[PDB]
Amino acid sequence: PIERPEDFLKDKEKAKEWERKEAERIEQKLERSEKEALESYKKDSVEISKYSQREKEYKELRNAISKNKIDKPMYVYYFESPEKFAFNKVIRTENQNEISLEKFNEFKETIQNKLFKQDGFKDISLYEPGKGDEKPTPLLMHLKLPRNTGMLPYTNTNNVSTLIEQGYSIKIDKIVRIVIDGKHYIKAEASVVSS
Amino acid sequence: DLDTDNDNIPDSYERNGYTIKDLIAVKWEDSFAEQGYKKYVSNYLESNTAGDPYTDYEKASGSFDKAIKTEARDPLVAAYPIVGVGMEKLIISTNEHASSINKGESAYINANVRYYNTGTAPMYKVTPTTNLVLDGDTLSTIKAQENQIGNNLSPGDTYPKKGLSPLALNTMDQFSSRLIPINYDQLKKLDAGKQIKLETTQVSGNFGTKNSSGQIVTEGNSWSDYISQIDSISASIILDTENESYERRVTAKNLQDPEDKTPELTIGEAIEKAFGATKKDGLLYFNDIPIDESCVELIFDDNTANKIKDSLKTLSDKKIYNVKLERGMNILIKT
Amino acid sequence: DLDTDNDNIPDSYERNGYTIKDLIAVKWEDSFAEQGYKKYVSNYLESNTAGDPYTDYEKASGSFDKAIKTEARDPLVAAYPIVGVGMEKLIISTNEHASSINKGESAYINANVRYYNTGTAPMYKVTPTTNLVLDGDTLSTIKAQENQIGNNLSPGDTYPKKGLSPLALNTMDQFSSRLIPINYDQLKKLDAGKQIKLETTQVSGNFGTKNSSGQIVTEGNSWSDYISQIDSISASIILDTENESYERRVTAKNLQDPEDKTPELTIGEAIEKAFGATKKDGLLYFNDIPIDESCVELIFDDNTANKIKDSLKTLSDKKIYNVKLERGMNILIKT
Amino acid sequence: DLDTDNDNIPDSYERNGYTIKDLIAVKWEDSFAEQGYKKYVSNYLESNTAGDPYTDYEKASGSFDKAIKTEARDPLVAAYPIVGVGMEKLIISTNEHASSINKGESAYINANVRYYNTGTAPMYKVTPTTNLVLDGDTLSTIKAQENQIGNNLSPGDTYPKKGLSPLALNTMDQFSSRLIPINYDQLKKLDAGKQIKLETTQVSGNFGTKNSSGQIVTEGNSWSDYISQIDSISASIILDTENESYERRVTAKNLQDPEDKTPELTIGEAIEKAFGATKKDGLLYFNDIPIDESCVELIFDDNTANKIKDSLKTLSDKKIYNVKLERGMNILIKT
Amino acid sequence: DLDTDNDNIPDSYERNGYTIKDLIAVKWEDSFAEQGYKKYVSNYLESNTAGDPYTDYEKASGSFDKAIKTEARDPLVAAYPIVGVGMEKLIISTNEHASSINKGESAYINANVRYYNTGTAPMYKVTPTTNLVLDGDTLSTIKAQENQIGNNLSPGDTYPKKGLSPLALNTMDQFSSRLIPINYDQLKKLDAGKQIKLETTQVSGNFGTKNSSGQIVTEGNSWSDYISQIDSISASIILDTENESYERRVTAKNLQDPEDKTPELTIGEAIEKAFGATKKDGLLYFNDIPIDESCVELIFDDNTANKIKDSLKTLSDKKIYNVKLERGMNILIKT
Amino acid sequence: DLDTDNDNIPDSYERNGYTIKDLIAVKWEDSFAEQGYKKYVSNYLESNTAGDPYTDYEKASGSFDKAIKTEARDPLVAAYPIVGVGMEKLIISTNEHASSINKGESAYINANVRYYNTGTAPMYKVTPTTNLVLDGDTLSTIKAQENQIGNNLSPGDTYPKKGLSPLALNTMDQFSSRLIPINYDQLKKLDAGKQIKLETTQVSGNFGTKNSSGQIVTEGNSWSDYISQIDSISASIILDTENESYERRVTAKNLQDPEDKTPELTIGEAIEKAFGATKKDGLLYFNDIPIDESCVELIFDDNTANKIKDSLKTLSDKKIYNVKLERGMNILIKT
Ligand SMILES: [Ca+2]
Ligand SMILES: [Ca+2]
Ligand SMILES: [Ca+2]
Ligand SMILES: [Ca+2]
Ligand SMILES: [Ca+2]
Ligand SMILES: [Ca+2]
Ligand SMILES: [Ca+2]
Ligand SMILES: [Ca+2]
Ligand SMILES: [Ca+2]
Ligand SMILES: [Ca+2]
Repeated sequence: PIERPEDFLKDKEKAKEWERKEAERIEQKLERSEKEALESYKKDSVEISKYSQREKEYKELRNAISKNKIDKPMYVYYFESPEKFAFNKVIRTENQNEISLEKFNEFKETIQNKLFKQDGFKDISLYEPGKGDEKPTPLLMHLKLPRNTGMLPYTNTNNVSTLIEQGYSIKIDKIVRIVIDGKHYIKAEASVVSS
Repeated sequence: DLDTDNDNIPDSYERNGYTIKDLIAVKWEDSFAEQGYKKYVSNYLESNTAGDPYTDYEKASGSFDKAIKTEARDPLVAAYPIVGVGMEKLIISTNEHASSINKGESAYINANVRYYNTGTAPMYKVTPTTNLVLDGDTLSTIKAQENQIGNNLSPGDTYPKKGLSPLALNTMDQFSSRLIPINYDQLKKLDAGKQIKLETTQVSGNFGTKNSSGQIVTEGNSWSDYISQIDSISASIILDTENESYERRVTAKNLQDPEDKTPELTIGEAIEKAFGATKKDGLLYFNDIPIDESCVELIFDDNTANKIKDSLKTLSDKKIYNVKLERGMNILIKT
Repeated sequence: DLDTDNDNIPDSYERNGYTIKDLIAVKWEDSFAEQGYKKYVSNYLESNTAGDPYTDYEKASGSFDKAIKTEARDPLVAAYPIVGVGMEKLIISTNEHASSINKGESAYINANVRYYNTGTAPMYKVTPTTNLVLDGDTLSTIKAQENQIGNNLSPGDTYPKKGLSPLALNTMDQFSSRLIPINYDQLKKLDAGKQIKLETTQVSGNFGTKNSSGQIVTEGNSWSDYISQIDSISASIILDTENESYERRVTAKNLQDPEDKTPELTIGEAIEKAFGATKKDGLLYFNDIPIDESCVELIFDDNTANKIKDSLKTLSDKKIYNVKLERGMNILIKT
Repeated sequence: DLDTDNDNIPDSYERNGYTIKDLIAVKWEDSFAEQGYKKYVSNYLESNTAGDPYTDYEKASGSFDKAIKTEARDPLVAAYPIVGVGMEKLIISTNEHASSINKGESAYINANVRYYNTGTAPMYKVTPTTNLVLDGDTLSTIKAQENQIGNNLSPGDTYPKKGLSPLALNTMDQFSSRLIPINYDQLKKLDAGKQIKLETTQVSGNFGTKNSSGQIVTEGNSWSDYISQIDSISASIILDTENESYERRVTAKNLQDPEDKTPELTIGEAIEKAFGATKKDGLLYFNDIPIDESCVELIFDDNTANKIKDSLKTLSDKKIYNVKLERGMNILIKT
Repeated sequence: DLDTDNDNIPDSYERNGYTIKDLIAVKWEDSFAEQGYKKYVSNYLESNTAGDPYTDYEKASGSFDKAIKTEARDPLVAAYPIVGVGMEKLIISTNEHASSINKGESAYINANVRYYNTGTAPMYKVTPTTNLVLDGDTLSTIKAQENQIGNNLSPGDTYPKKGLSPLALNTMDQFSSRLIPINYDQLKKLDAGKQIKLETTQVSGNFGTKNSSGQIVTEGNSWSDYISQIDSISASIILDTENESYERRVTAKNLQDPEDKTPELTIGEAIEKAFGATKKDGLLYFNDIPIDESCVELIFDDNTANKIKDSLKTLSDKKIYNVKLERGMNILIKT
Repeated sequence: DLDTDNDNIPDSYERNGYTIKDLIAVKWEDSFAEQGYKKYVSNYLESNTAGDPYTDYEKASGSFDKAIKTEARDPLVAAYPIVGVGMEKLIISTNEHASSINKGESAYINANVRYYNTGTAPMYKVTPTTNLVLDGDTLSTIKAQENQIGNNLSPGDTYPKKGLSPLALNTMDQFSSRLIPINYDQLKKLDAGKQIKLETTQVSGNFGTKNSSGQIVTEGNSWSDYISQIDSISASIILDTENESYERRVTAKNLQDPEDKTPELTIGEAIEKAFGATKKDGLLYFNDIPIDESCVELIFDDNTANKIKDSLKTLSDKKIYNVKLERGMNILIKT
């Protein structure tokens, strides 16, 4: 982390370059155990994540990624399905471009003055993922992560992803109504209150 | 409720007509006709209906480089910069040594040129390849170098804008350091009274994509990647008004392909969509001038003429503007 | 509470007026006028209302290149550098061989130039493409090379600053090793008493974007990527003071486009916002000299003149300054 | 249900025949012939059956560069630009100093050339290597430089399109700053009446692929990576019509390889699939002229003739259009 | 506790003054004056205050290249290398042919020059663009090539250091392979007794950014990206001692902009912060020579003179060291 | 069931023999030889047993650049393109000055050359470095420039294919601008009847991988990174037929390393695997002509002859096709 802001606002090139640099600078600092460990998550990403949401892989990864703590606070963006947000209803489907100011306020009332828990192995990005990146869900996140949290980049196959473990509590603040690539998403800024 | 090409336009809307409100897609109703909204019908199978670099949603919403004209926002009209080069004056410089003459490099030519744009798109780094011909003898083919490069060729504008002098082409080397040679025979032909013509074989340019939030990059984005695609799936329409010319290309449906789902357009519908003309009393008017068939002159080539006659013999309306527009037709309209 | 285009300004704030305090957006009130705050209105559908690379939030909060004049902090005014090149002297270097002359390489011209910025922006790598003309004949169109590239053109400043000699312009090659030629015909035409004129066909450059914490990036961010868009969605207002010239481009609405949600402005309001004038006693003052319609001379071209005649014959107040400004009118203010 | 080569087409579908509806693969039925669908058989063990860079799914669905002809949609026909160079005139410039002659650089040649594409694919940066031969001696080989590079070469089209004069070629240096020399010996041989021929050795180019949201990209994707593979696993079929020539390359099965699972084709079926001909009344017609063996002339080389004679003497039907097509056969059809 | 501009120093500390203890910031007290620590106050709305690339945290902590003078650690002073070129001698070479002379290239020049740094920073790759003038006509404008590029120009030092001979400037091309020509008229003007002068229009340099570990990067970072910003938010103060000069820039507040939260400074405070002077007996001393108003001579231009004139009629103390420091004044102090 | 170097091939399969079926390796049995399969044995410690860039699994399955010959599918045979240059004619250009001669640049040569590939691989950008020698004195060593670079040298073919004229090589600078000089002494030696020979020192080129998603990349993948590896762990075997020459490199085993686990091959098995010969009645047949030791001439150098003598004296069969093949042997086969 030689030089990097809290948030790379809509900067894909700088995020990718810095994530390459940190992936290299971590790969030539780590040991062989996580070298043979992270491939398991790399090729069964859903399995180990939905298991950590037989313990050798989880323990090795937790130990190897609770050791790369970040100093500056950061802002991260990931797409999160609003099915774990106590929103048991549906908001949209994948291609229905319309969101309504009748379920927008319902989402506002559902997530308000409530600290939702969020813990588990997962994947995030370093920038605003619009116009070209995958858009699996109509809820973008704007988590704010404090100092001393786990972080590691890793190059899957010439493409770079990033893993974080979390003992988190999201603590939402507001909800924007972004329209990007002709679609109505909710951008949700949140501030971590660590337990 | 379904999207196959994932262009952020649902399949039913793309087939039955849709409009863009608040950068989002909705069904077209008759109430939006009087508000200034237009009806967009596009292909529901691929991401780009006209083949131009902007997708169906970007074209329909106008979320692209804003210098693109309004009539290119229809998905069936291709955002396409048609760039020409007009020659204004030619200078002949004989390098006779006085104190002698060389019979291979006896003359150097300064060609005054000016770039013209006529399509619905700006070419952000204009690089024409121009060959100078003299009695059928192509003297030299010169690509525009760094000195003669042109940025910001807005539609309907000239790179040396009105009130500015033409640009000077005098160098054939890639770095503008070597002057254009002319030998003794073609110098004698030029002095006899023959005139050098200038032709444009290709134009290489760039298009700006609205990357991130308002950022525009015109590096690595070349129009030559889509020149062939647009010239393949389209038909060319040219209007020659007394003061300006307008060249566009309209997407056409293929009967031989069952999986080609581009919407059917007549020639009249194609003209209206490609030109933004207004329907007054049923007729078509383009900027307060008549454009309907009975008031203009139509010129076609052999292929378009044969197709038009055969399809009119098949049809019953016996009107050129009421026949289906096929792929690869040249139509020139003069007023 | 609802933002469509992601500029961190909500739609209600953008439509009804807003101001920037401690790098956040709040509603505008009349009580904020005495402190020195200004009322801002922008487009709630477009990330960049004016077309310049800086978004509405960056322009309103002033989180940009601080050398940009404060009149461009308004989102409706385009941060857009207007760079001209003034010609101060011309030097003839005839290469006579004395111990012989060549009528194709008879002279070398060294032109003394000096850059002039008049827009509301610094243009970080000024590279003018200038053509030399005589008798209406274009001598050479040459782009400035690395010797002649003048970085840092501040607003209202010349690249050879006050007290410094003009820049020298004598090489046509990309690497400055070939001098500009003149053949004997136009050498004798210059000797006959004619004068070389210089024109600036275009000027290429860069703008400094903000990256990391306080970092300014100028590489790969060219102005020509946005010049065409700005010149499309704007109108030009030129004040001609006795000692300086001020050129601005102000975004104006389109009536034929219902989705164009840029705020409506009058020509007088546009002049006030572009030049940073002060509304005193109902009159407009810009730096202790009157600027109102009855005190200055307004000059337009043909389309703008007829536009204002139509709008005046349709209007009731019968005054120029309170009429709607629309996209593509040229205004010249002379005091 | 199972896919081995990971090309989004099931192995059973690829082996039994399939067609693409709604950009997805379904089993073929006889009722789909009346809708215009064409039967597709591919290889389930290799991703790209023909060897061209587009996969079997992209080729069958038509989701590639849309300028590719419809005949190349069948996965057994390789999208392959056959590009040649044609001389139209030769201009000789004698380099005599008149007040003297040099015996090493006595003459310069202006070669007027025109490109010709005939295969079912467009090449996006046509850089050919032309060797100028005279009396059995190769005067020079010249790769096209930036001035002679021709982009957007659609099939059946010339880079200087019909109506434009041919392109000039006069420099051998990579930057066009050195004319082609000819010494006194070949100058005298040319003056004696011997004519310069031109041949094409290699032709480099690019092809368009799909990149993320940036759509068509053409830089870094050269044909020279794939033309070796295609020319290896194919048989070349040439049609000679008095208007145009058609060169195709149809993939062939290797009998001695038990992993080569490419579909088995006869010569008649291969010609029909290569040219998109229609089989009516038993015979094959290509654009309403007959193509059957009783109406055309077939020309082979020695290896193809011996292969065809042996296979005919082994076969019982004794028809050239009914015999198995092997690898590396050259067939020319004259009408 | 709360930080807005995000420079690792809270806004309360930024407004009330701060100092650095063990690479962290604490609230400033008067007790730290005796230990040598100074008082730092900066702008809580800008990541970097003075306009220089380094953030306020790095400037206060000294965590950058240590060749910067220790008074520039104050955030309100600008890390800003002001350099010039001192021409020491001229060598002229008239290239006559003895067995002839060319009137266009009759002479060449060898300009012996030496770089002079006076700012509070080095440029790690000095590249001056200097023009050579003779009786008002500019001979040539030359940017330094790779031969004349000087690294490590430390403050108060020359690039050819003391005891070394001046550098030679003789080439105009980007690669040093073309000498500077002089025609016959300027040759005669030189030989008549007139002297060629030299001026520095611009200097291109690099600033070294320091990473978390020991790593200084000076590639891709330019001063020209920030010198406009510094000249905008800065005011120039010049000190002229007999043996050395000291040029500095101190950020000034704008009273018309409510959001310009840069700290308020007087002229005397600005001078003492920009030169690291100490308060002895109430007066100010800079290296054992009095600098106060009654002992030195202060020179300004017309605009600065008028500014201090009106501010002095408003002020009651009538002291030029107690007058408000506004944007863009030029001060020359001669002792 | 255990893989040591994770090359998709189990250790037991690699040691005891395997064949490929449906792109997965299975144990080899005697019943598979009737269907056209072959027996593959490789080294279970090195991912590339022959040193060529393709993995053992890729070589066995044939999932590489498909123009590689079928006999290089055996992992022990090295995919290695042997490229030579054959000189067909010499063009002599004497640059006498007629109206003089310079004895330092008195002659210019234009060598007509043609490339020959003999190995089992196509070499995708052929760049030969050839020296022109004259009675032992090397006149000049030229690496082929952009004009002379020939892509697509397929195995058993020439870069100017059968039917085209030889390529011309006439310049030695990188950007092809200056011809090859010959001085007075060498010109007179040429006129006296001596001839110029052409030898090839190195040939640089590329190869095709498939590491990208369904694409072939031949930029930065040079053969020069592997020819030394193959020449180290390989033994060269050359067959000389009347119409063609076939040169192969078969990897051998070292008896001084206990970890070099490559299969042991005799010279008979090596020849059969390297040329794809068929065992008919015990003898070896390649293209229907016998190559058995009784009916062929075998040529060895001195070291190979000494090795063959010392190894035959300790053998009971006294047959050259039975002795173990060693590392770095040269065997020439002439029928
Ligand atoms: Ca759709
Ligand atoms: Ca669509
Ligand atoms: Ca907005
Ligand atoms: Ca906005
Ligand atoms: Ca398959
Ligand atoms: Ca397949
Ligand atoms: Ca702060
Ligand atoms: Ca600060
Ligand atoms: Ca293995
Ligand atoms: Ca192995």
